[PDB]
Amino acid sequence: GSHSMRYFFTSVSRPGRGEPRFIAVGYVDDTQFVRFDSDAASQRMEPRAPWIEQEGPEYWDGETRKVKAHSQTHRVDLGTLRGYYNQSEAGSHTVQRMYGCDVGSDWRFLRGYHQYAYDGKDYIALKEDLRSWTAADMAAQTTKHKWEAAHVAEQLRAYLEGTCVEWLRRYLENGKETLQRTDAPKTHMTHHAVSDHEATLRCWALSFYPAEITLTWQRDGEDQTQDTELVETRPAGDGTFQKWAAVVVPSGQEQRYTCHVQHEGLPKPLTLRWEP
Amino acid sequence: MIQRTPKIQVYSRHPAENGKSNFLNCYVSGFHPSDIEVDLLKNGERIEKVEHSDLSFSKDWSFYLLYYTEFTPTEKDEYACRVNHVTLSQPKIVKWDRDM
Amino acid sequence: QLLEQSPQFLSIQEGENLTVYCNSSSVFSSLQWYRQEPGEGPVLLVTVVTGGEVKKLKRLTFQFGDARKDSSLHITAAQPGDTGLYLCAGAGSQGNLIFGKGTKLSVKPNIQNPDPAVYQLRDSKSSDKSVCLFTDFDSQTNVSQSKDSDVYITDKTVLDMRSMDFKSNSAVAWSNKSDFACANAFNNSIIPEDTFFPS
Amino acid sequence: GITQSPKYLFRKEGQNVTLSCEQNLNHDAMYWYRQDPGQGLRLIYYSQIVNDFQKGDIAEGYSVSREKKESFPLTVTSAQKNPTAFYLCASSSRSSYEQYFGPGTRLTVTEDLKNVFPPEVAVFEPSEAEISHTQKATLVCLATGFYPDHVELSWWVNGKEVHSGVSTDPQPLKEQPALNDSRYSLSSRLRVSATFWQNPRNHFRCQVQFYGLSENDEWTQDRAKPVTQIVSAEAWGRAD
Amino acid sequence: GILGFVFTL
Repeated sequence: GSHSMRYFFTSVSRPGRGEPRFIAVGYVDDTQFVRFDSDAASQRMEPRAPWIEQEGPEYWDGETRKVKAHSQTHRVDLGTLRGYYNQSEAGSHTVQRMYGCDVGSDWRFLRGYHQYAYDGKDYIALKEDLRSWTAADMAAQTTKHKWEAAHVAEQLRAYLEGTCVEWLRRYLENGKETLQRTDAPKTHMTHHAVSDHEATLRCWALSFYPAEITLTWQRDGEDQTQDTELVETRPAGDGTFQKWAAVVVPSGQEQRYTCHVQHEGLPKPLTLRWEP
Repeated sequence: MIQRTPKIQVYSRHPAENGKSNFLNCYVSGFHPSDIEVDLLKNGERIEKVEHSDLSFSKDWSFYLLYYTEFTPTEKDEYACRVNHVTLSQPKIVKWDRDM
Repeated sequence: QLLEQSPQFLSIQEGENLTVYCNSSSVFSSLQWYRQEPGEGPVLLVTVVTGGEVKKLKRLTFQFGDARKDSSLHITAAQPGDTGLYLCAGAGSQGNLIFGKGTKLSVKPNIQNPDPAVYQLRDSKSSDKSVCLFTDFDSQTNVSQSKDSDVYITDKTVLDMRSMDFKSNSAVAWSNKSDFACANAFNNSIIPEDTFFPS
Repeated sequence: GITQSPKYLFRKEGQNVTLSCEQNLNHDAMYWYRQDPGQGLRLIYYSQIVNDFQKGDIAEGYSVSREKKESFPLTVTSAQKNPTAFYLCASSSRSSYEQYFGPGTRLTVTEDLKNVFPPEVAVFEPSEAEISHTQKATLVCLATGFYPDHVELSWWVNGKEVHSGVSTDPQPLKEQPALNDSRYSLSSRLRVSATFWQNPRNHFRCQVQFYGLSENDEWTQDRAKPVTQIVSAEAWGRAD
Repeated sequence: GILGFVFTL
């Protein structure tokens, strides 16, 4: 199915306290493959996955050169935003940037992203057409007028539609045994007791990849977010993911309830009900 | 300035069998700003060989990290994640519930 | 990434139209033309971005090809002052500009009434010492560099008296020697058979 | 908004030199190039952003620094045996977008200072025959024997600089196309009407500014030291 | 591979 490559950059100002923290991570799908951390001693782009270690010195030297360039840019950007918002100099602020591309089943371009946040809020985003910008506020309109006048978008369009797909393709064949797998969710159900009148039913999916999953609870009534509490998908740490979902039920008819699991690993969506 | 508290999940990498080697995980996500401090506790005491993943973030821009340590669960032993963030007036302890 | 310009040198007559091309294999998201005069920095002419687009500057028309892999520079009714070196450049994927090597344009004037002549001129502060001025010759006339090693001969240049609305080509030859005279100065050059050589 | 300085520079081989380039255009990105004989530009070094720089096509034997947004100094060390060139700086609002070029700097590195000479300058009066044949008078100025090729030529009439009727050679003559350090010659012409030439009151001067040695450089050959100086020659109208 | 050109806000 669809695939994606994403770079995530964070830069954090540490005021009357010195130079900014800069962290960059690259992903192919739900798998990290590179990092750079201004605070590490190495000052190098570093491998984080087995199938990228096979790249040669020139790949590492370029990636290192280019990520240090990004880091100075994000450094100037902290000072510039401080100014757009007349914030004083004693606060710690955050700039985050994301970019990359999705390919479809056939590995041809589907979608591109390039967006920024400041202090946790949307600041500027390239739009799905890759031709114009969405500024969230009038500070972000300054940025926008500056990047239109210097035609940033066209240049980003060539990279997103172009180079970015070529890299994802390259990687999708280097990391074939890792990246082009799917693990189907392993499932099972727990049953407790809320004191003594009603019990919770919890539905578990374990060691699946990639991360997208759907769990819904149904009743021979129908659907109910009657606290179907749903936890964020979480990493097991080995490459796979976990998720759970619980509905609360009257403690004498648990068989009315079914857990449906959908994952691109499952030939057909699983249905689970409580074996008493 | 937007701020958010971390969601905190504490769990093992594999079904917790006594006697069997495992990883204890503390997953914190949804938080802003990024500066965070997480310790893992054994019977109330700090565990020292704790590792973590690289700072990353979500679609909504909030951050996430995974803290983890190799361990071997036993019948008696008790574990916990302890979290400190600017949104919290008191580090929050969250206990390893070996089924929920 | 590569930008090929053609042709390297182009020499036309005042009044004629011309076109110069800049080609690549790869799409360029923006493109620029410059003109450089010798001993000077290139002057920026235009920036094009949209495929198909057409911009005008003075006597110049610039075009960006529809697939954005080519540009052309067209001049209508060229004038002597259009002379210079033309360069295209394009956005580089590593934070620079990709430059083609140039087209050198020379725009030669129409000499309405050519009167080719060679004059000896004497130094203002002496007996001895002189030079030979070859002057008022038509524009296809090529002046070649010296035969001997201590005869010195300059490139032809255009002189413009816009007061008398008048243009003339010329060149200058001199020698340290003793056999060298204005009759033989330009022996190495093909010279109009009706060239005036006074007594 | 881009300035390079100075226009002309001269150094003995092995004597390290730094070229300056400043801009108040507010441009993030800066570039250095060199250009040679009737040729094109080659990228030396550039910098997309402050505190960052990276190599161009011909980096070896050069260095740069970029600590202030407005400035991008280029050091020419005992490089490649390479250094005599026209050096051009440029800047652009962001990297990859359109560049604006400074006026450039002409750097010559000689083998020995005994090779530096000022120009001799002479003016040649128009001939009787041209005058009777065309009713125009041509003066020729010849600056000969200079090294380095760092000269600026100008014509003056009756105490003021003139531009109409002046054609100066775009390029100098190498007197000996073989040596890399041969001396040079340069000619210029001024044509005026015969009536104007034939007035004895009219004064014509051919002025040559030469850039050579400074006090920096001490000197011990027998001849006068070839410093930066103006050399002139003049002629006056001839009544017939 | 990350962008080879950078630009400021």
